[PDB]
Amino acid sequence: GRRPARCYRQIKNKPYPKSRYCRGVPDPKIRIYDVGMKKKGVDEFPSCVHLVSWEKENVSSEALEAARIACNKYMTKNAGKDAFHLRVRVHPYHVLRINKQTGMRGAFGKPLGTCARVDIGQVLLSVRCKESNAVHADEALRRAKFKFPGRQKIIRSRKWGFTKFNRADYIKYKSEGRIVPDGVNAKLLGVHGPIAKRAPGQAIL
Amino acid sequence: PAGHGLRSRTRDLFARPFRKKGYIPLTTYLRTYKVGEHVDVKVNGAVHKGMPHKFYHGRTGRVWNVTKRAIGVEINKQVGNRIIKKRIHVRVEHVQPSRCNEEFLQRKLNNDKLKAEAKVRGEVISTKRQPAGPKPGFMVEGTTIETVTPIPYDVV
Amino acid sequence: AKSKNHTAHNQSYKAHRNGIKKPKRQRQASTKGMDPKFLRNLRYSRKHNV
Amino acid sequence: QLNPMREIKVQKLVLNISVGESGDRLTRAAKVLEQLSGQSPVFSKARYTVRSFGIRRNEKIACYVTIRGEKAMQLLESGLKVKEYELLRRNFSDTGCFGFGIQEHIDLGMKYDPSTGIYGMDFFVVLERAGYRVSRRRRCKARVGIHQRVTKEDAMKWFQVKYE
Amino acid sequence: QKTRAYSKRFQVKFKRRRQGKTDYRARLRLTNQDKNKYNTPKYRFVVRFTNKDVTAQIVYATIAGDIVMAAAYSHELPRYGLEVGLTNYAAAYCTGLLLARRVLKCRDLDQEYEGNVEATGEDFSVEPADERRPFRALLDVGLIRTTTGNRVFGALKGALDGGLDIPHSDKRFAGFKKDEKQLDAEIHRKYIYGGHVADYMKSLADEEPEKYQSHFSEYIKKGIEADNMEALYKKVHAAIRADPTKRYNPKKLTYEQRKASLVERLNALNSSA
RNA sequence: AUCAGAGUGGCGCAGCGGAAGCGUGGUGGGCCCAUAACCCACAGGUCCCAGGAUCGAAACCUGGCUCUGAUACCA
RNA sequence: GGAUGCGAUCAUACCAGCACUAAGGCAUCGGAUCCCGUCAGAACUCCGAAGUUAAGCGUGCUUGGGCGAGAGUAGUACAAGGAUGGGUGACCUCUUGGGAAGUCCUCGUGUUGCAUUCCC
RNA sequence: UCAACGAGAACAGAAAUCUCGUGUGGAACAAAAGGGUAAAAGCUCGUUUGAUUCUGAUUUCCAGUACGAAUACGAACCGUG
RNA sequence: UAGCUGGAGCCCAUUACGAGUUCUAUCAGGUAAAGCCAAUGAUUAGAGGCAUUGGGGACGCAACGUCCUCGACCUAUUCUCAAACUUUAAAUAGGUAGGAUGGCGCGGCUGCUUCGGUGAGCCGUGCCAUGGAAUCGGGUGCUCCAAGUGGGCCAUUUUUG
Ligand SMILES: [Mg+2]
Ligand SMILES: [Mg+2]
Ligand SMILES: [Mg+2]
Ligand SMILES: [Mg+2]
Ligand SMILES: [Mg+2]
Ligand SMILES: [Mg+2]
Ligand SMILES: [Mg+2]
Ligand SMILES: [Mg+2]
Ligand SMILES: [Mg+2]
Ligand SMILES: [Mg+2]
Ligand SMILES: [Mg+2]
Ligand SMILES: [Mg+2]
Ligand SMILES: [Mg+2]
Ligand SMILES: [Mg+2]
Ligand SMILES: [Mg+2]
Ligand SMILES: [Mg+2]
Ligand SMILES: [Mg+2]
Ligand SMILES: [Mg+2]
Repeated sequence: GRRPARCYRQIKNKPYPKSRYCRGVPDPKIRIYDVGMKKKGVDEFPSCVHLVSWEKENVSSEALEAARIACNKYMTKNAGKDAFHLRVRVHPYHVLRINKQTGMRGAFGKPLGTCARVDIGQVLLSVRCKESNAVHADEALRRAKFKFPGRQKIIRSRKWGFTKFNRADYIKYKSEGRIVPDGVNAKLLGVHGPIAKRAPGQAIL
Repeated sequence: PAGHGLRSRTRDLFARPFRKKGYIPLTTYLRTYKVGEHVDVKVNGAVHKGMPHKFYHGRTGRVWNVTKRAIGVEINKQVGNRIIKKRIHVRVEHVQPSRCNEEFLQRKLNNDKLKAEAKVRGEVISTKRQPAGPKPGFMVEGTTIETVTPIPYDVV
Repeated sequence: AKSKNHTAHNQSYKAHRNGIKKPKRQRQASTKGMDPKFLRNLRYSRKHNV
Repeated sequence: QLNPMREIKVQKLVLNISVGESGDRLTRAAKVLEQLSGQSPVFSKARYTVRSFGIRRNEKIACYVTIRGEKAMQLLESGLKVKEYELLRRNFSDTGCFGFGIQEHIDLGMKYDPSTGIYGMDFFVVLERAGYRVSRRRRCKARVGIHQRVTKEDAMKWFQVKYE
Repeated sequence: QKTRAYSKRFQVKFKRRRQGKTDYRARLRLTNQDKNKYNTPKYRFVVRFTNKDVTAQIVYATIAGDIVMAAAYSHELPRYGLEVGLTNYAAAYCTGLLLARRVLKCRDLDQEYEGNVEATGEDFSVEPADERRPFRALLDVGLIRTTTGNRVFGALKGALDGGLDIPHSDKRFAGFKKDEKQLDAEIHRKYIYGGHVADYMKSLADEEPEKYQSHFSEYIKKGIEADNMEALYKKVHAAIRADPTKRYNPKKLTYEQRKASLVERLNALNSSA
């Protein structure tokens, strides 16, 4: 089957994506990235926990699928399947090659599999949930850590949900009526646009 | 030949700049060149006649000849342990006047004036530029002083 | 047996042994290759100088 | 506002007859269209070679003519008498103009001067106001201002309020 | 109605192209001097027609913009006698003839190059007198179609008979026979003296009592019968040769008044229900 | 392991861009007491799949899938 | 404050929606004998002044799109040189120097040459 | 002025032909790829043979040799307008 | 064969002429980074709208009507990317200039150029020009004759399989 992953751990080549040049690639192991509930709104799940890469390396598509399931199955059992939203933050866009009497004559490898190029301080997995269920968040990612090769940390987000606002700033801007919801995202309102496009409680300066 | 064409590797070098394609402004055609001026070569993608080879792009030479529609430019090219002074003709669209001695002429005429001017007075001065040297002493008025200190490390 | 080899190693050292020579700057530069119409006239002007 | 330069007027009437053949069928469609127009028609060669209609590329299949002047007004209202001077109200383009179709002989002009059949035809007429030249002249082309354009609503009224 | 990406990638054309008044392919090829002449300007003999006037100019190219050597108009013909028909073929000959004479007087050579005094239908070229060749200009026709009988070629003949050297061929003069490949000097001369208008004056007043009234009202107003073309134009020609020579728009609002009005619109909308 | 070949009617096969057939088999009448044989008609096609160029493709290049022959030596 | 002919720069000049304009100029506009031109006097060409500022044009407006600039991003990313520097390594650090880019925010929306002409 | 899109017209539809609007090229330019081009370098029409003669110079290759190819003049004869 | 080397010289020389270097001024670039909420391409998820009918069920005694359903499609967002993508855009490195081989006046030449002393250039004369940034220093400057070599290998950095 696959080689031991150590053959492909270190980032050593320029990116080699599938293209009109690279074809005949296999299909990646991971094909679903947001599992659990991706229908809840911004204001519901405010606490967020991340699993962050801490050394530059490749992460295979299989390893990234295995981590998804390990995190999913755990977080389901304790807090219920509707208590969390798991999002994979890395996509396997890099192709790997394999060179299978004949020696190093014409040694350019044919494609093997797919992997993701990760760097220091880069998020691998993110989970948003209620503050109460944060424990099953902490352990689910840690249980997922053992599916990844390198070094990873579990850093709790200073922001709200999966949005770019501090919990401090989002609440202030929510109570002031300056943030309109979107879904998983929030949309702060500014001082620009045509005046008539605003609803009469939403025009601000 | 011999492994590479005339316009090999000129994908980015010969392209026009972004939103600056199409029409060539009339200023390029109105500039007049004289044997001895300095000219900077930069190719125009649109004009496929009179083009210089890609080595001459971004180089500054002297005018040595003028025909209709073309200027003879004079670029040095290092080949081994020597410098060959290559002589090429490029169409006007591919050259622009240089400002490599803009300053020299303004300083030259400035030099002559002061030289004759101080000669009306006692006739010894030195019109030489000087590299920036060290600052003399001076007193600073006591005002608001803001302390700065190292910041404690924030984990995020 | 692998008989193709290329490198620029040592070549800048060889180039700079006897300097990167520049050609001598000359008063009365050469007119070879200029516009023949211009050059005939310059020759004729000099023929009839007093 | 009711400025007199704004009076709506037909710039052209175009008659189209599509056949899908050549030789004599389309040639006789030319004569009915010529004798209806009073001017030498033009043929329209095909494109894309759609074999379901049996047409090749660059082979003439249609015949149209673009009349304007008093021949247009005389010829237009005869077409509208055939339609009993009413239209489907979906017949009006969003921009400014409208069309309809008939079965030939119900106009005025004898049938078998050449022994030529009943060619149905496309009457398509385009309205304008004064000053549409500014988008059609060669020097200083420009968009006709919005207020000088004819909308579907103005064509609706032009049809009903007068002209009949 | 156009997307944001459309505007970001958009390139505008040269202004005189957007406004649709200059053909830059012709402009480059008209103005572009050979580099081994160094400043010798290429003078353009610009001839333009409005619906109601005729503009003529001798100009040459500069980086700051063109520079007029001499300008003339047909609305200043009433000075020399012609009152009506200031945009027709004959007027163009008068406007062209006027421009030639002014610049030749302005360049101090009109004595040397008189042109020819009696306008002839023949294609004319002035001789290289001696030591001072005649002034040279290029006909710059603009955007109009160059057609046989076009008035711009009426203007061309006037300048040639004024004493200018303009590169030309006779195939577009009025009277040229596209099927016989020869010039008809008689038809050309009739057009020069406005006789082609005269024929249409006769043709209406006979078979059209009212079309002759409305269609030539200013001619009739001033007492110029169709049999008074050759006489009347010749005088205008000889005359020209003998003497060639507050707030209503709103101002932009300041910063304060835009911010003033914007506060109102904001207060109005927020308070609007 | 690479590479040549070949995928078309139920089956075996032909098809040189305007472009679908040969044998046999199927279906309905006839002949016979009745079957075959014989006679008269009738109906058949994801042209292996996905592209791409092409007046215009089942045919021409590219990729994918399946059957067959091949060459793989000195140690 | 306007305009035309020819232009320079070639978006602060473009795009979208709107609103308005004294004079003069442009334009729209009337016609088809003539030159010319087309299926078609729509275009183009020619002759014309009966009307209209409706359009073109010009100028202004918009918490407009774009474009331009500024501050920030950020001494961050990166990167020249040095270390018998740390670390198993990936990588990172210090020393001597250089130093970006989007989001986000604030402001702005042309300048002008030659010739002839209009104001009032 | 293209690709394409919107709105319309007997048979007529997803698709035949016609009409108006939008249209920075999203089309086309013999062929690979890249670059280039919008009153063009694309399309249609007219007229044509500069795909001509003479020998030098220069650029790419490079030893600063030859060939191939290209460029800018000189001296002619023509095309087009 | 060119490069690198020796030998022979010769010609000038602290006037100047330079330089594997900086400073001043001025050109050129598309790699690192960045971007995608900018074109091309790849790619995750929702949210809001909506059709001239991609499809139907139900209501349509009808339709130039809809509620759902997978969804196109439209708008504002969102995760993640690119050796053979890119608006932007470094650090290092690249080119040119920093006078005596400069400037001016006068009067001549031209068969080139101009409407034209109009220019372009050159010639002769006569005047000026505190030497026009720092640092360092005699020169392959010129020429000839010729040897050996044309298997390389190693280290830090960038980098392909
Ligand atoms: Mg090579
Ligand atoms: Mg060879
Ligand atoms: Mg070889
Ligand atoms: Mg470039
Ligand atoms: Mg060529
Ligand atoms: Mg070797
Ligand atoms: Mg032209
Ligand atoms: Mg049977
Ligand atoms: Mg039987
Ligand atoms: Mg053309
Ligand atoms: Mg060669
Ligand atoms: Mg040797
Ligand atoms: Mg590159
Ligand atoms: Mg990169
Ligand atoms: Mg960027
Ligand atoms: Mg993108
Ligand atoms: Mg530099
Ligand atoms: Mg040897």
